[PDB]
This record gives sequence, C-alpha cells and structure tokens, in this order.
Amino acid sequence: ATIGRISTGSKSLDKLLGGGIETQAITEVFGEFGSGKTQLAHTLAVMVQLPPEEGGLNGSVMWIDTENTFRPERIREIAQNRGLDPDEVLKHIAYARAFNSNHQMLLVQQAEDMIKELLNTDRPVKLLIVDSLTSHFRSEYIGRGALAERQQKLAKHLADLHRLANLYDIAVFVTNQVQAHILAHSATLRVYLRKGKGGKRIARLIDAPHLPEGEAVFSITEKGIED
Ligand SMILES: C[C@H](NC(=O)[C@@H]1CCCN1C(=O)[C@H](Cc1c[nH]cn1)NC(=O)c1cc2ccccc2cc1N)C(N)=O
Repeated sequence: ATIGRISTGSKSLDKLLGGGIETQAITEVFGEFGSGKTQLAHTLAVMVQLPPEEGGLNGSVMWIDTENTFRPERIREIAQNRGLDPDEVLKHIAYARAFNSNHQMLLVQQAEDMIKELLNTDRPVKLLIVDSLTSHFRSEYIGRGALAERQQKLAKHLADLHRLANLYDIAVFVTNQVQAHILAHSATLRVYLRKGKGGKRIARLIDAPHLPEGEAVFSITEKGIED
C-alpha cells in the first residue's frame, strides 16, 4: 500500500524528511533534554488530524507516555492556532502512561485492539507516539550483562512497533534522550535534534546516505513548530 506522510509544521524539516514523517516506518528523534523532541510529538499529534491537502492524514493518534510529559492544554493551543477545534483534536488522541518497560510492551499489544476498531472509520489511527522509547529500559537494565539483555528487549519492542506500522499503515514516532553512539538501533529513520542559536532547533538525518545531507532549522511557537 502507498505510504502517507505527515507534515511536521516546519517546511524546512518537511524537506529534510521528503515531505514529512512516513507511515509504514518508525521515525526516531534523539537528542539532549530540551532539544524539542516532545514538542515535535505534540505538533505531529495535531498535524496528522488535518486533511491530506493540508499535510495530514485525517487520522487518529495513540500516545504512550513514559515520563508524564504529555500536556493536553498544549495540544489544545496548537490546534486552536492551526484553525482546529481543540476539544475535537483531543478526542482523537488515545493516551496511556507506561508504568515500566513490561507494561510499555503490553500497551503496544493493547494498541492493536483500538487500531482494529478504527481501521475502516473516517479517522483510522495514523500516528502512534512512544515518548520516551528508552527511559524505562535504561533504568531497569543496568550493570554487567545489561547491554545485551536491554538491546534484545528493545529490539523486540521495536519489532512489535514495526509490525503495527506496516500492517495497519501507521506512522510510528519515538523519542530517545541521548547525552552527547556505539549501540545498535532498529528504527527506520533516525533524526538528531539539538538546540541552535536564537532559540532555533536544528535537525540532521543520521546514517541515511541516499537522503538529504543538509540540516533543517525550526522554532517552537504557539503553532507547535514552524520555520
Ligand atoms: C488525550 C486524552 N484522551 C483521553 O483521555 C481519552 C478520552 C476517552 C478515553 N481516552 C483515553 O485516552 C483512554 C483512557 C483509558 C485508559 N484505560 C481506560 N481508559 N486510553 C485508552 O483507553 C488507551 C490508550 C492507549 C494508548 C496507547 C497505547 C495503548 C492504549 C491503551 C488504552 N487502553 C485527553 N487528555 O483527553
């Protein structure tokens, strides 16, 4: 099936991504605390709900939160400032907090149930967010022997997410806090975010040889993100 794209709200970042984030893929954003990962997640959760000629997919959202960082009022602000009803936008986001990494893995299985229900409705699930993908794995799997065990469990979690993306035509968007590399990763596309000067955020594609090699620049605003 043909893939869909979701505009991020920034034309610069959209060009870096070839039009937006893709369905049938996992896009991982990574960078230090404060680099804009969660604001990009909030913006995408609104953008995907727009019609396709405005860069959305007329889609619903599912959001797994490991750090209590989802903010419904920020959704409402972004929606209002993009011409959308804030409470309708919120109603098409299903939200769950993952208590630990094993609960996080179970929540991906639960998510399939709602995905199936909405699949042939006018707003099927088109975006599944995991913010943060790695935080519980990093606190639970630590010390001698933990590198191999943690990487194996992560890879299985990511395989479950790839299955949902590919089987149900969903964009999976995940965040990863990284304090300034040797570990393997299995996301489809990895985007490094960082702070720039003048309040700007800078994005670069990592290990993607046949895609754009420049950098996108964006700001965080009342519309979420924009150039
Ligand atoms: C934006 C937010 N929207 C809600 O609160 C809307 C209102 C109506 C129910 N909503 C939910 O999110 C419900 C709350 C709930 C939990 N158990 C029973 N009901 N989510 C779920 O059911 C759920 C979500 C998942 C997300 C990802 C993965 C697996 C999930 C599995 C789940 N069971 C808001 N602030 O208004």
